[PDB]
Amino acid sequence: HHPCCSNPCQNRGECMSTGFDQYKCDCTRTGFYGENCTTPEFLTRIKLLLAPTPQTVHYILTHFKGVWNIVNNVPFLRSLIMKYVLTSRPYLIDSPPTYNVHYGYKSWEAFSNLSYYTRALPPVADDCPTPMGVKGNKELPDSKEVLEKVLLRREFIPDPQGSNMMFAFFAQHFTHQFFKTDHKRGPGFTRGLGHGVDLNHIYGETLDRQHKLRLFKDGKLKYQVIGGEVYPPTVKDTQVEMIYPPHIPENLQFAVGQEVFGLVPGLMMYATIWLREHNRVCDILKQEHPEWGDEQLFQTSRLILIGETIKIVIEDYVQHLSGYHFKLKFDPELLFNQQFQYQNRIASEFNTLYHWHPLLPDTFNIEDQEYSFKQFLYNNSILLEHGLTQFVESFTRQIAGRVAGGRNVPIAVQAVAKASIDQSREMKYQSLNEYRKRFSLKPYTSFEELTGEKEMAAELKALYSDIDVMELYPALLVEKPRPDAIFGETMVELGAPFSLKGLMGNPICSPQYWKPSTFGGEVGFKIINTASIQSLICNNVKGCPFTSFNV
Amino acid sequence: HHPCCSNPCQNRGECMSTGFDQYKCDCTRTGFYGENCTTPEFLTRIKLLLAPTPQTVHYILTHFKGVWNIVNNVPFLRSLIMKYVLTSRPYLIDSPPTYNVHYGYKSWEAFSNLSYYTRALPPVADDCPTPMGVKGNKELPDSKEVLEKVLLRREFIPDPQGSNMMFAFFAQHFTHQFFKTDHKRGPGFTRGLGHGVDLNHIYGETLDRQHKLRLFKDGKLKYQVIGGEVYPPTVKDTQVEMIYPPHIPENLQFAVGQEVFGLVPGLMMYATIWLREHNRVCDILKQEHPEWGDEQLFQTSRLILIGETIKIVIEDYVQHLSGYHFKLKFDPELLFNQQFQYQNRIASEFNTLYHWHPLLPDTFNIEDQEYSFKQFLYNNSILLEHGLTQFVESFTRQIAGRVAGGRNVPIAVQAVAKASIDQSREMKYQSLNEYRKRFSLKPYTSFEELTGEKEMAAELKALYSDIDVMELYPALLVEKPRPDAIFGETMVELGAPFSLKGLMGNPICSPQYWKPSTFGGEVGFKIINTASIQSLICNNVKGCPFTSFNV
Ligand code: COH
Ligand code: COH
Ligand SMILES: *[C@@H]1O[C@H](CO)[C@@H](O[C@@H]2O[C@H](CO)[C@@H](O[C@H]3O[C@H](CO)[C@@H](O)[C@H](O)[C@@H]3O)[C@H](O)[C@H]2NC(C)=O)[C@H](O)[C@H]1NC(C)=O
Ligand SMILES: *[C@@H]1O[C@H](CO)[C@@H](O[C@@H]2O[C@H](CO)[C@@H](O)[C@H](O)[C@H]2NC(C)=O)[C@H](O)[C@H]1NC(C)=O
Ligand SMILES: CCCCCCCCO[C@@H]1O[C@H](CO)[C@@H](O)[C@H](O)[C@H]1O
Ligand SMILES: *[C@@H]1O[C@H](CO)[C@@H](O)[C@H](O)[C@H]1NC(C)=O
Ligand SMILES: *[C@@H]1O[C@H](CO)[C@@H](O)[C@H](O)[C@H]1NC(C)=O
Ligand SMILES: *[C@@H]1O[C@H](CO)[C@@H](O)[C@H](O)[C@H]1NC(C)=O
Ligand SMILES: *[C@@H]1O[C@H](CO)[C@@H](O)[C@H](O)[C@H]1NC(C)=O
Repeated sequence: HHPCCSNPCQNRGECMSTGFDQYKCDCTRTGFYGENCTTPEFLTRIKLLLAPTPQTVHYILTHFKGVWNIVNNVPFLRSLIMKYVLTSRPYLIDSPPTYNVHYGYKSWEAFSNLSYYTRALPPVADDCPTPMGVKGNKELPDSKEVLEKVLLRREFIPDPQGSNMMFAFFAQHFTHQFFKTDHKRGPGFTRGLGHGVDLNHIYGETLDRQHKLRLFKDGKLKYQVIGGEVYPPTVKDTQVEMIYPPHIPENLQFAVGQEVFGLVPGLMMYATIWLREHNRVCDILKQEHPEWGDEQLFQTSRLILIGETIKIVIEDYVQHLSGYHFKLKFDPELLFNQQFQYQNRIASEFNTLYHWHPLLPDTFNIEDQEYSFKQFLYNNSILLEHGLTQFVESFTRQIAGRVAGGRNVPIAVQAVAKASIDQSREMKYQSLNEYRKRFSLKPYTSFEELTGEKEMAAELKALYSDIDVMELYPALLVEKPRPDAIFGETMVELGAPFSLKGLMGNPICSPQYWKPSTFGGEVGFKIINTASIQSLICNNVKGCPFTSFNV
Repeated sequence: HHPCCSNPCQNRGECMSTGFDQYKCDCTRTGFYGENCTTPEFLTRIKLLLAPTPQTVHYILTHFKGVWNIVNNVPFLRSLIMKYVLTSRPYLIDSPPTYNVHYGYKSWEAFSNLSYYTRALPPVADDCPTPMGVKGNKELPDSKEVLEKVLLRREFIPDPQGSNMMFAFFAQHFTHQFFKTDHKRGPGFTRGLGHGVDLNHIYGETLDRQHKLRLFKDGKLKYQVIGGEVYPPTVKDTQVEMIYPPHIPENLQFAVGQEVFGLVPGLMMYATIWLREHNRVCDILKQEHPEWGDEQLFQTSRLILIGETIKIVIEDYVQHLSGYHFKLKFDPELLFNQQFQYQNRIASEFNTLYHWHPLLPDTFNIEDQEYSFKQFLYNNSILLEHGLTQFVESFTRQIAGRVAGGRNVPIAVQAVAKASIDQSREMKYQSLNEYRKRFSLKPYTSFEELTGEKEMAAELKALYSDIDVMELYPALLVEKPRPDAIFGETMVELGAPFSLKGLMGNPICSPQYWKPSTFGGEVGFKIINTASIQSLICNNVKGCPFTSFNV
């Protein structure tokens, strides 16, 4: 079999076969050397003696409230710290990207073909004796058994951080602009050729689709008016392809950028909100530029909304997730004097870890009603019946589920959870511990260490036998969460670098774009720099209801 | 009309309309301020007093041979000097890219749509009172009249730098991998979506075309053997679409990566050489890795050949063009500690300036024959009759024409030269002096300063009236060349930043790629770092004839 099946090279050394039975490790710029890149240089010995654990840094940021409250009000000191946050792991993510599902070695095909998700770790070779390489049994445990024993929700477990349905649906809506799996090709392929925050889920992936969604007046998007309320246009009006079950009336077939957002009313809520925001900014821009035509109005509005999204994701969304007392800051200027690549390629593992199914509740509580999954799915009548105001007020109140900790995946999306496991194996993912080592984390030595618990650990032990063959996705869901937190260590240490790269890597954060002129002047620029989840709702939802990502 | 038509904003200031008759300049990070970004900051005033002129820096590099002899011999000093050259133009090139032919303002459509050539300067607005903005006459002079008076060749003017036909064909062959104009869409569109050195002119732009050219054995490309010599395969055998007149016999319809390379036997010479090189590398890699399969052998050979190209282009091709005594060096490690973006977008103006038609001779002298343009075009039988060895020996001896200095464009390519003028006007190029300021050059004050001569200057004066509305492309060809050089100032100061950006911006120059393991190990790595135009011919041409870019 392939000589690199056992993953011999440590510390991000690259493995290469030098024969049918022999491998070689490339230790270039790893800070290590030797046969397996395990012998540290003297400079490396120093760095390792002084590096604080991710648990220690998380403790500092989640304590000393009074101290951070002082820091958060000193602009110079806040910028300085946010600068460190953005640069404290400069080479975790490969940029330009390297491997994908079909290429465990670098190639021009892997680099140039945007239809692939990139890969943080190369796939396990096809001719390996065991699924994870050389360790474990001939076959991984039945994903059905893994699902039923440690993943499926018995009693509902609420998020201790108090995440609400506004947060859960925002997560779904935001991430599904760059998580668009091409199931015609396979789980390792994407339809999001932009590989980042381009707002294609609002404006459409292609120019053809964009032009069918546009009004071509005042730079605005097409819309309809139902009971005095502005909603997205219909499929019949725009000829925009949407995914709907056949029993859906044509007047309820709303057409938006993402073809699947008709699936859940929670997604149509944000789709409506963002559509209103686009047309709202067009009104502002037209007032600043009476001389501007439709095209420039539309494009500038798009850039501003891209800016608003990144602004919100960092200062409201990630801020809520982090649980830090330190106020994160969106400020591209912090990276101008730094080594940073303004480009991004979406990783397959970034998609996999973002399968936050436990976040979903048992029922969707709107106003006085408690809708089941069956009642809720593809039912935009619920949105028209209650309205955006009631949706926001209700979803702000309803708490979401805890992602880590185990046994909190709702029975409704059972097949989806099993698919995440199965497709991970299909894409030949390496084990949990390989991904932890890849992200400078210590490998788990036992299942009890992984779960911080005894019952599920024993279950996992009987299933996997070895901790070194434990899979990444199920581990993320059963991992011992941080104190009163929604996630475990692995989720954060993998998720965060992928996120900030995907946000700061946007071209509008590059120095030639980050100017008032790019956004139509100081007015358009300030729209971005003052944006929040609250203002987004206040400006576009009648009554201006209060909202947040916490209950 | 548009308020920015006069191009009021100086020093990379960005212009924006604020009313129907008012503009505003954005002087962000320009080092200037004021209404037109013309008032310099104090720190900026210092840098201006110290900055040496492009003429001065060129004088230093083309003189003091003894001082450069010492530098080239000591690797520490050579790397030090080359490091300065690679970082002398910090933000000359917008990366990520900005404008294109349809967008004179930053937009997501301009950034994400790879089918566009990007633009260093935005196009003149449609409703401007004159072709160049506000200056000049209602209409630019007739392009035929411009062509015939100052561009068309009277007597053949040989390049005083001694460039040969090996150079001229290498330039054409190499640059036509990223200069692939999509004439269906327009002159501002490209078919080279890789936007750089991907060797698509060898392997094909699309995976479909690539798979038709591949042998799928040992990683090699398909080929045929005629008279014991290795040539590319035919159109009939591969089903690869090529451009050939109907009368071309089946066996002379060679199939290569680029559809147009059958046009001239000089291009097929290099196409044949690179085809042999790929298969040669396959043989090397197969010996190193008996265990490797066809796919990995192909992909790794492609990465190696990409590296060879960049290596050769820098240390032989650009080295020749420069006329420097300093030996330019290809070493990606010199940028590892710098703020460099590993990405590229091909500029339309980079394409325009590379229309080096005057390079072409009156006849193509091979062995004892002197072929006319009519006889040379689409005639691969010439290549077979004389063979590769005679081609190299002959083209090494035949001198090419001078590009600058005026009146040296062969009448055979008359329509091509005029098309360069016409299409520049279609794409609404700004004037020569606007492009000189864009690249930190002093605007020409007269046509005599431009040509360093009186006769052509007088003809240009009558045709254009104002030096500030002189066009970019005709200026490059009539510009006063550097002393005993092939180019003028404007050609070098624009061409060099575009070239090095496209060469070093390649992903294989990034730290994660620039490793031995990427290229199959130290053996494959060495092939790149020892590559030369001489070694390319020596390894793949029978008899190993001497070759060079100078006669
Ligand atoms: C992050 C939060 C989140 C939420 C709130 C959420 C809420 C819901 C939801 C609510 C009613 C339903 C019915 C589903 C059901 C699905 N989800 Co999500 N999912 C989420 C994260 C994801 C992600 C990320 C993907 C990958 C999308 C892709 O690759 O196209 C996903 C994919 C899916 C798929 C694709 C099937 C497959 O084989 O991959 C289904 C079905 N699911 N999910
Ligand atoms: C760099 C040196 C170089 C050389 C030696 C060269 C030599 C020759 C040559 C020799 C026998 C012939 C027949 C041509 C003929 C052509 N060249 Co060039 N060309 C060169 C650089 C270019 C460039 C650059 C373009 C534009 C690329 C594009 O967009 O396709 C070009 C475009 C063309 C076109 C496109 C048609 C149009 O509408 O512009 C033709 C025809 N040509 N050229
Ligand atoms: C990159 O930009 C290209 C130029 O803008 C663009 O090509 C253009 O595509 C549009 C839509 O696909 C075509 O316009 C279409 O509009 C009518 C609607 O009334 C259709 O019915 C027509 O069939 C027509 O195709 C433009 O004709 C076309 N322009 C050119 C010069 O090709 C590309 O699609 C853009 N690329 C991406 C990936 O978006
Ligand atoms: C990116 O890679 C995919 C998968 O290799 C390519 O899709 C294949 O395209 C060929 C056409 O040459 C088809 O015959 C195959 O059926 C396709 N495979 C799949 C799984 O869809 C795709 O063409 C590549 N993209 C580019 C731009 O080359
Ligand atoms: C509290 C709801 C039951 C949780 C018990 C976890 C074990 C569930 O067990 C499984 O549940 C699936 C869906 O109910 C069924 O399709 C399977 O037949 C069943 O084996
Ligand atoms: C490297 O790892 C292999 C296991 O893959 C092991 O057999 C070998 O002893 C290791 N070498 C060193 C020097 O530790
Ligand atoms: C859709 O929601 C409405 C409430 O607005 C409800 O009356 C109806 O039964 C739902 N449809 C399904 C199929 O559950
Ligand atoms: C700016 O340029 C305009 C020409 O467009 C000129 O009239 C004006 O005086 C300039 N202003 C300054 C402050 O230089
Ligand atoms: C092609 O080249 C051959 C020499 O090999 C010459 O005899 C022939 O006339 C050429 N064809 C044309 C059409 O000029």
